[PDB]
Amino acid sequence: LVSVINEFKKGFQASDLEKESVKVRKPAP
Amino acid sequence: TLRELRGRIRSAGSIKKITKAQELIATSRIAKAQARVEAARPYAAEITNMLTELAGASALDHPLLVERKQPKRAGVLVVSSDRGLCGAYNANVLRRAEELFSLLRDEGKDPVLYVVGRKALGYFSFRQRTVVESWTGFSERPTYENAREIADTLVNAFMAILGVDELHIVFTEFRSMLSQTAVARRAAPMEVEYVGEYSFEPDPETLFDALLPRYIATRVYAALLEAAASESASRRRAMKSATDNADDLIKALTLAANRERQAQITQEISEIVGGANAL
Amino acid sequence: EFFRDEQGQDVLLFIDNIFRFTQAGSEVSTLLGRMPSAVGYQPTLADEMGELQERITSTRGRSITSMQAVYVPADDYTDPAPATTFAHLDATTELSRAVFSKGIFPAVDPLASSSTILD
Amino acid sequence: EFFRDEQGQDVLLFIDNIFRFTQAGSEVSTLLGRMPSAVGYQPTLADEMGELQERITSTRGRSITSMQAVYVPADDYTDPAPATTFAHLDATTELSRAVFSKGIFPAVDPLASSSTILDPAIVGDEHYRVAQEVIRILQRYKDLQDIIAILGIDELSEEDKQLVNRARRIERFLSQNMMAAEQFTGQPGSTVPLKETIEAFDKLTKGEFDHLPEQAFFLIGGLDDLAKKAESL
Amino acid sequence: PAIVGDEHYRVAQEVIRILQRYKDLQDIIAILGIDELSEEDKQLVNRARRIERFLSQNMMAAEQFTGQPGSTVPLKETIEAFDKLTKGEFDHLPEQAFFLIGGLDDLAKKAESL
Amino acid sequence: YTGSAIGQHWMYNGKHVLIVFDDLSKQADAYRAISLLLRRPPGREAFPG
Amino acid sequence: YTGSAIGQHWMYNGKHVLIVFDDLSKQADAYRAISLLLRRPPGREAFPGDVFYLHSRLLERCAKLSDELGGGSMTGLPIIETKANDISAFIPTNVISITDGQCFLESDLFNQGVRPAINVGVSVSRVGGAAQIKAMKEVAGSLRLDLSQYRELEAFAAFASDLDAASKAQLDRGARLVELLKQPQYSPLAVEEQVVAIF
Amino acid sequence: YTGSAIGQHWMYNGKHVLIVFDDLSKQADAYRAISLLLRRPPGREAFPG
Amino acid sequence: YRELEAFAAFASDLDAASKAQLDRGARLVELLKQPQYSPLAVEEQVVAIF
Amino acid sequence: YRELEAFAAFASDLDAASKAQLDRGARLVELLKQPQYSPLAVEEQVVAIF
Amino acid sequence: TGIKAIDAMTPIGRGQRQLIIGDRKTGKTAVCVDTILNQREAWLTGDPKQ
Ligand SMILES: Nc1ncnc2c1ncn2[C@@H]1O[C@H](COP(=O)(O)OP(=O)(O)OP(=O)(O)O)[C@@H](O)[C@H]1O
Ligand SMILES: [Mg+2]
Repeated sequence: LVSVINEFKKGFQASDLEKESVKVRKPAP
Repeated sequence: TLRELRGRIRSAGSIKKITKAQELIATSRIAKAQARVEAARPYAAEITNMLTELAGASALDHPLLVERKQPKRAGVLVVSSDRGLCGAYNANVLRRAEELFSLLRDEGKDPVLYVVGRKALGYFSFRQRTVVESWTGFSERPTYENAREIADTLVNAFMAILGVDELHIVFTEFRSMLSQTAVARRAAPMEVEYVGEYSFEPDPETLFDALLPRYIATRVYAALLEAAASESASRRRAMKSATDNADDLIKALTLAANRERQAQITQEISEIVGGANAL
Repeated sequence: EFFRDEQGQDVLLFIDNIFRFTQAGSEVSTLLGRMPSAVGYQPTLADEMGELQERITSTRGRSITSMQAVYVPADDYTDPAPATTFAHLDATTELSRAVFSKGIFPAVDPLASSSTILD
Repeated sequence: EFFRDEQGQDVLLFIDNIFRFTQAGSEVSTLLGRMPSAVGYQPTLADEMGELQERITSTRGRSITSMQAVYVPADDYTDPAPATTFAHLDATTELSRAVFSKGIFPAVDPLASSSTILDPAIVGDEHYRVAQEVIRILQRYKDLQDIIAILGIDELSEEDKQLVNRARRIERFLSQNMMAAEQFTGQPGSTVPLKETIEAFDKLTKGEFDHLPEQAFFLIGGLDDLAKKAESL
Repeated sequence: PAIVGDEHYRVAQEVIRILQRYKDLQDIIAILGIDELSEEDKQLVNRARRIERFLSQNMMAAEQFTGQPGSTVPLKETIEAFDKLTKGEFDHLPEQAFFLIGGLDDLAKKAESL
Repeated sequence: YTGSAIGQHWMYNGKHVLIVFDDLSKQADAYRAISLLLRRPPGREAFPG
Repeated sequence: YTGSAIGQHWMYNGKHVLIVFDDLSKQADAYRAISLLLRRPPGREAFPGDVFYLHSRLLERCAKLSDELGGGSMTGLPIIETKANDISAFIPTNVISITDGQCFLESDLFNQGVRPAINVGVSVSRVGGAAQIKAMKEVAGSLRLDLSQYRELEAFAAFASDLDAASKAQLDRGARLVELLKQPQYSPLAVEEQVVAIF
Repeated sequence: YTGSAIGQHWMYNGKHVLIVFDDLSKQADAYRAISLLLRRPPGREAFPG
Repeated sequence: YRELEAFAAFASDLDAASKAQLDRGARLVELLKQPQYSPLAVEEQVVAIF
Repeated sequence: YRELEAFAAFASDLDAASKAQLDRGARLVELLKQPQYSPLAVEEQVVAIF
Repeated sequence: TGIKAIDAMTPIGRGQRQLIIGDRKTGKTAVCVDTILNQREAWLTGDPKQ
């Protein structure tokens, strides 16, 4: 029965936003 | 039925006592966490000041300041509590994280998870979403070491290794005792903010490159501290709600037990007088 | 009643304890063979309590006030004895050990105590 | 029974309230000198309910549908009259105070109500599967009531939190705007065919509607109306 | 203590104390969860869950309720085993290893089996 | 019953009546007392059927 | 008693009978009615004193007669309807203490999809293994106690996350056993199939 | 009552007495049995008035 | 609104619909609050409820 | 002590006075404990409670 | 009985009294009728011992 169970289990199919920033301290690039 | 009602009354009383104790402990820890949040403010202010100065002197070419030309991956650091009894804290944080994920996907980016706190790990595991790395055991009482570790991991992932072209932090702002709000901040790449109106060693570029990781670390530390404060505030609120519900439940169960006591007395009297009337 | 209607004096009738009046009524009813009411109390519980209480009222300007200690069985305010008693009681003063231990004589609990005239 | 036995018509026989039969028999009993039964009812309670009910049965070739309101006194479903009448009924719909106070009309308590034809051989496999999955969800929701009451849905596991959400949605979706309820609320009553309700509950248990708000399902009576009201919200 | 001896009385009363505390804590655990208990209370809950099952026994007359044969535990061994349990010497074994065993040797054998 | 008789007299004459019964639980108590004094076996909550 | 006598005539002739009583609570109600109409002073819950007797006198005639008396038997499956899931009422407990075992069909388990709804904790068959073929006894000897512990552990750990490996394995085994024991109506299994399933 | 009388004799002679009733619940049960066997009317928990 | 008050009594924040319902219900409850021996005619009730 | 019993777990977060009261109460409870058939004279009780 | 939950956990033996006890509509009569039906194979043997 164990052997049959194993061979069957082999063939069995299972169902299974804020932005962080640095202030550059100057007004323009 | 009366035995069950009395047992439930005892159980609800015990739960009421435990929840009241938790509420008072949370009230103490809210003050502790808020004091710790305020204690870190001077460091954040000063490091931000000198980082602004260095940026004024730096080339502003560090990778943390420039967007990747085609962004694909955006890491998300979801800060969550490591223990329950916090009401909607975890639910709010994870709902905002899902909102951020939807925003990222609508923009064409793929979110990759970094998580702090066991509850967030559970929530994401149930939904079959994998987490690159996760830390636990310090949302109740964070220390700068944990923030340093998180910041190092995030920054290294940003420099890369599959790597991430962006990174956000989703956590609970402790605006006040009565209110807390789940928010998301893009911690990198950082905007270079220009605002209207020094000497540097070894040079502004190397010093700025060594400073930016530290600035990110201290900002993540502040995020963790506010997360702990918000967690304790939500714990106080949820435990007061639980105590009130337990008191209402005790009232209802006492009323039911009294109805059943009176019914038992009346029924015994009915049986006795039925026997007596029949002689 | 004599002090009120004949001497024309205000009176203050203490009852200590009015549950024991109701319980004596129940015992007498059982002794007489009359079938018990809801919780073993006499069928005429309401009638007896009304006959005792309604006499405590003001007439021709004089009054009989009454302070009645009320034992509540099983801490049940829904029980027939307190339920019938409290339909007549206009005020409630609750003396508490918490207040007494703080030195605050008359020992009245400001919160637990209540009145129907505080309107 | 004249209409059944003699004229051979299909007969609908509505009683309201067949409890008031037994209650009447109780008073008579107290006056007839018969000693009281368990809680004051007549000793012959079961006999009288039998003599009344087993007359309502359907003879072989000729049918008499019947429906009886049964007032349970003091909301005590263990009272002898409801207990006696339970054994005589092919289908029972137990209305409850709890479901009533939530606004969920007809206030049918899904877990206590039952029928003898809710059997895969009679109603089909799909209907039975959907009904039993709904019952499973609702029973699991009932098992959590103390935890819901004390700590709220927040403390539950995710496998149970999702179940609680869709259980609330199933419970509210079992409500329907009855046509007899127009005189009280003003909304016209809706009728849901069996196929549509089976499909709707199959979809709802599987979670295909757990993104809509709870109020969307409340007194809506169908999938088309469900989507319409979801748009309304 | 004057009849059953000091050790027997102490062990029995400690077992009763642990079981009573566990009975009190069952209400809290059923809702708020064990993880929220005190660490001392959590260790005590584990000890109580092992003690409740160790008070079980495979009786001779119960052979047909369980299949396995009966067992007998001398009083000295019972006292010693419950002393160890209340002192925490067996807290590492799984709780299921304490069910229907009937002794310390049986405890060890079933723990090895698991 | 006397209140409802007074009211019914007006009611059948075409008048409109409003009857307040303050309070019917005290009538149930009195009827319970009468029934128990007549020794009619009581039912739920000692009330007769 | 009519059914018991019909069964007993076969029983004393050396033949095996199975008696279902559906439901003995309705016999108790009938006897209460008869007693009250005859004006016997009632006992508790208005039942007569003899109510217990009513059932024992009946259920004690279901016996396994010895070989001297023919070797016949009579198996009783009395059915009792409990009020509000209260197995601890008067008549339920009377019939429990008269009978060799319980099958406490609980509606909560029924609605969870555990059909036939045997509450393992409260149910028991004091005949036990002696009423099972040896294969069934060896395969499922400890099944009931294992399932009862599974239910207890489930109730204890519904809200725990520090579960050990052994406890998790026990939970998995118990869940699989419960699924194994689910069975639809009118789908009987021969005892060989049952032993394989429980194996 | 026998214990109370024995104690009362000492009590009135100027002596101090301590009386232990173990238990009065069984006193009440015995009185209930006597009263019910005498057909005295029963009340709550079948105790006489 | 009475059902929603329990939820909002401890929730940190709620949707716009929840807040609108809570405010409307609070105002309606204060509106229906009425002194004693001060019966309003039906038209006054109509205007007050409007 | 009876009100504070719930705080044995979180003793680390209580005020100094509360912790002192809890510690005193535990020992007072252990003091009221007493073995059977061994009554204490009033002087011994006074010293013990002292 | 043909039911695993009974033949495995609460076996019914010839001479036993097995009380099927439960609430309304919980599967009692189903169990009893299943037990009666499962005896058809034994009946078809023709042997009184079975
Ligand atoms: N094992 C089972 N699998 C599936 N359905 C079942 C099972 N057992 C019972 N049912 C169904 O559940 C309901 C229970 O009916 P049943 O006649 O068994 O109940 P009962 O306990 O005898 O109730 P009562 O005598 O109060 O009517 C019926 O729908 C029956 O078809
Ligand atoms: Mg049936």
